[PDB]
Amino acid sequence: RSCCPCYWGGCPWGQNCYPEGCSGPKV
Repeated sequence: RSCCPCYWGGCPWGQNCYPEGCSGPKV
């Protein structure tokens, strides 16, 4: 799934779907 991990919400295999939640919803 895209959306990079929280700490790294700006990674290559994803976007910033975890800017304020390491386990919230997708974004």
